[PDB]
Amino acid sequence: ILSTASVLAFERKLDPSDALMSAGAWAQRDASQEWPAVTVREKSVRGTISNRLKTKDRDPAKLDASIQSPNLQTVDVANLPSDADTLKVRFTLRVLGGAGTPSACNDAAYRDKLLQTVATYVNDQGFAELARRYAHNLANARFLWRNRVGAEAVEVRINHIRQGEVARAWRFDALAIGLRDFKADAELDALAELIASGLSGSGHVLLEVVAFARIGDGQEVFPSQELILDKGDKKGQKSKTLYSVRDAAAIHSQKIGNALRTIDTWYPDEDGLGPIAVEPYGSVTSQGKAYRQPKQKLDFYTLLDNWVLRDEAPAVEQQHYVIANLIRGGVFGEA
Amino acid sequence: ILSTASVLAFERKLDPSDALMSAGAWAQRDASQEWPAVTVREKSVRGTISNRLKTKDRDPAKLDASIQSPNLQTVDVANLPSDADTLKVRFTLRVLGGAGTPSACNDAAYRDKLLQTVATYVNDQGFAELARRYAHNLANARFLWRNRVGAEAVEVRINHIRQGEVARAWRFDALAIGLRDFKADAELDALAELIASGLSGSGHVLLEVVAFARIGDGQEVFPSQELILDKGDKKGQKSKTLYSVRDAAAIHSQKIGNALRTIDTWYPDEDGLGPIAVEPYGSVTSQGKAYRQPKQKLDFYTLLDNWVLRDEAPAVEQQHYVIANLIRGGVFGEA
Amino acid sequence: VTDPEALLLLPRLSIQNANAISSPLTWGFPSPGAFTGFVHALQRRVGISLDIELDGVGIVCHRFEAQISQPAGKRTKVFNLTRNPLNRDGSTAAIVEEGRAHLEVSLLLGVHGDGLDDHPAQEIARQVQEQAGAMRLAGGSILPWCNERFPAPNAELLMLGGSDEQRRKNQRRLTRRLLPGFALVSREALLQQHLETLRTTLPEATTLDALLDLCRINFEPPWQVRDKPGWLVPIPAGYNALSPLYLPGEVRNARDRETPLRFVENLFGLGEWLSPHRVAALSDLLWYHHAEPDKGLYRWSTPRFV
Amino acid sequence: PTWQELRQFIESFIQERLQGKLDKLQPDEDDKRQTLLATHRREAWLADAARRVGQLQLVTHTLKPIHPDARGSNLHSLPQAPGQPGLAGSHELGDRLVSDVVGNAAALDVFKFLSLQYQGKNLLNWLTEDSAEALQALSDNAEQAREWRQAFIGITTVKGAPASHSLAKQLYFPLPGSGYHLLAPLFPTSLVHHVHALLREARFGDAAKAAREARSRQESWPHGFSEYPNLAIQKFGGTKPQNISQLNNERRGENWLLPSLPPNWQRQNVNAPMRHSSVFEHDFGRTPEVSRLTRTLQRFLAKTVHNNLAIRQRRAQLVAQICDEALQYAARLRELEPGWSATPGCQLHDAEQLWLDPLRAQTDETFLQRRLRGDWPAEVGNRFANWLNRAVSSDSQILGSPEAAQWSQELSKELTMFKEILEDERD
Amino acid sequence: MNAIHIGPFSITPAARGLHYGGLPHHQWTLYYGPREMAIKTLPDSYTSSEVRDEFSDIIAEFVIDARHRYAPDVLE
Repeated sequence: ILSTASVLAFERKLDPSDALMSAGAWAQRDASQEWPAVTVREKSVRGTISNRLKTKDRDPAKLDASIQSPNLQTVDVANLPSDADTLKVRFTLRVLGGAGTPSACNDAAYRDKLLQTVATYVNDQGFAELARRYAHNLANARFLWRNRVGAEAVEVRINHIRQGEVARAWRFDALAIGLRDFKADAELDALAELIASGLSGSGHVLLEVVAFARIGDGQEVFPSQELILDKGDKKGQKSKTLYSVRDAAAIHSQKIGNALRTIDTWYPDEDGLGPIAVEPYGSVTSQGKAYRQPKQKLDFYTLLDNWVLRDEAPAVEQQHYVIANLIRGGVFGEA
Repeated sequence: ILSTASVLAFERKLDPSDALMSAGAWAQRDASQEWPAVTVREKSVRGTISNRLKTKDRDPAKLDASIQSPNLQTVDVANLPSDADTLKVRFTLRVLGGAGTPSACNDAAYRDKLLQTVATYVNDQGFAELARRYAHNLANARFLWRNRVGAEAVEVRINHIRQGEVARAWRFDALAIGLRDFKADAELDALAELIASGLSGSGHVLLEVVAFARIGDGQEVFPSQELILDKGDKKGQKSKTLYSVRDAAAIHSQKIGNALRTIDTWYPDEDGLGPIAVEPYGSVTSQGKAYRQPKQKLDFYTLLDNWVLRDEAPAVEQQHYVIANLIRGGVFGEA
Repeated sequence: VTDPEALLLLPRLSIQNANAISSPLTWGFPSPGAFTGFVHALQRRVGISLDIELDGVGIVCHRFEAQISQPAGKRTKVFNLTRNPLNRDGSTAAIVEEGRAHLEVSLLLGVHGDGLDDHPAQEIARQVQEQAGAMRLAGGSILPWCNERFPAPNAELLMLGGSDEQRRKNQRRLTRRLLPGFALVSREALLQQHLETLRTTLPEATTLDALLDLCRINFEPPWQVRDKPGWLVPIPAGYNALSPLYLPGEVRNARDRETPLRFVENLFGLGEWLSPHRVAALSDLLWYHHAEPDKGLYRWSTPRFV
Repeated sequence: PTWQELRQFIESFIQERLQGKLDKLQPDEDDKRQTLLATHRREAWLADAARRVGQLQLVTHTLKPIHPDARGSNLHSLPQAPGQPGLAGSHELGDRLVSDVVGNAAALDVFKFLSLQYQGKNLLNWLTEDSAEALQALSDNAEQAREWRQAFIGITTVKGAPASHSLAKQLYFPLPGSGYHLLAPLFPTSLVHHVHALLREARFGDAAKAAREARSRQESWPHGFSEYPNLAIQKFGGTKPQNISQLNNERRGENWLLPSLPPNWQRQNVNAPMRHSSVFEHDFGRTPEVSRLTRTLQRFLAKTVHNNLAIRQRRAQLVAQICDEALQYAARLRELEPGWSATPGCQLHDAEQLWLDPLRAQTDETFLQRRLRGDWPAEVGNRFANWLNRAVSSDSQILGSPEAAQWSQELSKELTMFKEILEDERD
Repeated sequence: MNAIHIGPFSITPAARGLHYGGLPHHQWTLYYGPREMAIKTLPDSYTSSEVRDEFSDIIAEFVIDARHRYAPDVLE
């Protein structure tokens, strides 16, 4: 009857690194390997009452009593120096390949059927649209999440590292390449072909991606931020903690991965928002609403159980979404 | 009547040390004694729900409420430094003598019959094929596991330490030697001769196995994840924990031993995977399925009672599997 | 049971995965019975061929690391486990919680016999070192120090000193060799006198409660802490009889049918970790077997300590 | 005394079990009440209990904590009290003994049928004697009473042959003259349950929590408390602790092992004091062991003299520990770089540097190798004694009395030993 | 759930619930009037006694600091 396997664990293709952010100046970004790293320093904030009240403290006496005695916090803040306007963010991506093969599989016949499904996909339409959209999401600096929203000029340099040497260099203007339109460019098509060769298993692709963004002298940059379980008083009301590896601010690798996975333009809702991150049940935490819900038959799990188990091949864009989920990797499979 | 011994236990021959993981640059592998160790750090992840739903929480309201609650974990991560593209993995292997000699045995007659069976095995063909496969699994860096998957170049240096000096240095290209083909090479045959002399000897043979993998600059290395049971505690814990010895990431010795024992290419199922680890009842944890079942006459216990008690000597491949189990060890014996 | 004619210093030995659960009541550093059994296995394997006897072991414990973790919200600890192989039906087997520890210990071995006059000291020292480099000490493999900077050979020092000052200088040099560690000794007299002190404090108090009081941190109201003479760990002090000594072939599924088997219960005593410069002689630190097989009581101790 | 009250109590017990299983089943049809009362309402249930007492076993030491696929002989035996002093065991458990139950998870009801208090005592000790009220309160016939008494008292005696499985531990012990004993150990579940109960009273008892609150309020209390740090949890049953034993179902896993740890079990790091003025007051003194030792000396310096010399003996032992740690500090200074003392610096405590780095004599052939041999630096401990003079209390009552004289005497003796230790570093 | 009132102390939870680890969690806040002293993330499976015992150490520390801060003067 070809039941799906209990474990269908997939490895993560397009493996990113922790994107370290340093600081420097524009027109000195060619020699940027000596640039000093952005430090995660500390500062204090005085938080006034600016949230919605619960229709019990709305009296003026208790509101003025709370406002008379406010609350102080210590925040980890990452800023550029006052003589550095350009933020540099550096990470290495590793395009592995073999996306159809899962790492763990309880059923051998289901693994064979999934391998045949991915093989028939690659024979029909290989990793050409997917690698084009991944090269798009690398070309615009979407991994600069809040470091791109007010940036004057963003430039992305991607170097193909072969035997410790740069095999091929790409230099993209990340503001010209939009965050919502997947157009065509010759250098972008070359990068798409390189990521296609990496994903097909025909070559080993490692890329060094360095993004330079003009934010401003001393402007606050936005690295990854850590969860804080306890604030307390021994720790001086630590409300925000940013991520750093060794006295050097950085973004998490999975944030770069989520920004790179933002290729899904084929969800059943309108594409006026643009692409969303590739995920089962197409979930966006900022929107708070699942595109591709399990009720409307267009999510990853029902499309995979139709494409593989019952040989119901979906549309070309939907099978692009399914193979993009397979590239993303996960703990797909029931209990 | 030659009853089986009710206790029958064997020492772990080829017992490796914990695979110490450090970082450096390629073509600096000669001066790798001062390479800084890979340190396991902590980081925070905010994912979204992407597991299978069991048709009771697939309504959009409950699913959107589950997305609206943020899913957070703390994970132990090991990364290379952003100026070191090579991961060095170093361990020490002791090939112990008396491979067919059990630690415990009830019957003196069964001990004499088992020693005579092993002695006829050494007089017929020796440990030559088994040590060839062990030298293969040392020669390709299967003990790197997920560090071996997307590496540009893996090179293994194996040094025989006789008294206090390198008696013989072997150098192997780990990517050229496949994970599934056991071919013939002169250096591999010399390493096989040394390991087989260590198995046939009375003392031990000491080897230093170092593997350099060109994973990529700043990439994510994969040490052994520690098996910690949550035990149903109320407080949420870190989902992923790693292994280290002293501020220095490491792989467990049993994982290196499992990679070294991945020589079994004689199981009755098809060898689409290739070699599996030498286990009683052929258990593979990555598949959830156990080959060499006792309902067939190819599990280790029935093969041992046929070879020893009833004098039904199996095929040479199954004799290799049985002696590979004896080198592997284990606790056997019916009640 | 005898004064050693010589002391052999096995150097820093890195035991990889030693049994961290020393006893049904204690965890941490392994049993001294493991060390005494290792020295008796060394005498069984290479001691007889060298015409020497190896009795008495002094443990220094230069480094200890426990493969443990502290879960959030609890002040206790749990043992990190190993993934056992699956069963024949592909399911996960039942987990037996076994803890592991990375040790680095150096051992003082009491050597007596005529073979000390028949061989050079470095020859028998190197022979027992290369025998011990392929053995186990508490369930863990011994790392035999490959490709580091400077390996450490033994130093067998004859305890029959020509002069008292030369013997004193030899013992102080041997103590200086095993410096970053703590000698683990047995404290039956201290535990017994603390039991008598508690019995004067409160009657019908067992030796278990006196052992427990010497390990917990007692808080006294005026809020200070009741002090202890030393580290005062709870050690497994041996094995007491739980059954009559059956015949060698009587017990079903025994390890061998030539050795008599007797079911036992763990004996718990008080041990102390001291800096090894606080001893009169390094032969006091030797852990000796003491069977007394008619009454059970299969103990290991440090006789001739104080 | 009378058999009638024992009969009333056992009939009340089986009626309580009948109404409990009737409330648990909640059956209103399908004749389940008749089938429930046809086997657990009369003496035949006792006969059914005769089918259940042979399966169960009352033990004090079991093998099933060792690997649960092992089938050995679990035995109930109290070990003899050892004549040698200063060691404990399960022999210390006298009347404070709880006997573990092994076997099926359904026959265990009859365990309370052997653990009631009808006449004021446990019924196993009532059935171990041929009492007048015994053998009549449970059976009208004599032979049925005899076989029921034998089957009910057989839960204590070990069943089967004496055996220990392969997965159980067996450990050779050398005899004094030419022999070995195999010595298979069993898990003392009664002793472990007693220790776990004592730790439960120590850590979660009402009096212990009240003393903890009194410590938190910094007020007085008639009794103290304990903390038991660094405990370890060892769960035997993975997901079914009831399959191990009944006492392991009472404490679900949770072996609660005591911390038998060496003092170097939490070695933090080794650090080189480069840009600092004195090692004892800046880097060595900030370690927690000598911190607790210095607070202990501060507490013991300003104290009464009623136990004086004995306290002074303890004080002498106390002060010995500190110089021990100094040697231990120098011991981990053997684990550092060979030539850290030759690095550039304005102030790096060069007076102590002859003893801080003994390996620089290998680095310099004659620049500093002969300096430590000719100088023989043993005055550095006197500098440490100055730091130890900051460990004493600033009380004029000690200086006026001979307490300062005894403190100076034991200080001079222990730094004499320290200087003699530092003298022969060249060998 | 609801606030825990220990004298002048109020342990009030955030209305939002997080999912630290896999289990749901809530950020519980301890106030002495308008001033907060400890914000701690605690599971939703915690009872009121466990939430009280989590902040009991900081409560006792503040009580000790108030005793040693407003102690009356001593005449000898």
